[PDB]
Amino acid sequence: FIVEDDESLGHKELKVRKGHIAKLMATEYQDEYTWSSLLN
Amino acid sequence: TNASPFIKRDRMRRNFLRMR
Repeated sequence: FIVEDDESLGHKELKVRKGHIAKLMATEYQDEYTWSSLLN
Repeated sequence: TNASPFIKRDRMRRNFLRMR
């Protein structure tokens, strides 16, 4: 998991957020993100 | 505390259906 040091919200944070993993959940239960489509 | 011994998934899928 990548981390940017700087943050407008402050201290230090990993870049990935709740919306991305929500989209991953939606694509899994679709039955258009992939692992590669997160990588790009 | 809740301490999360167990977790739910589709209830949250539904919560994001209302959120989006």
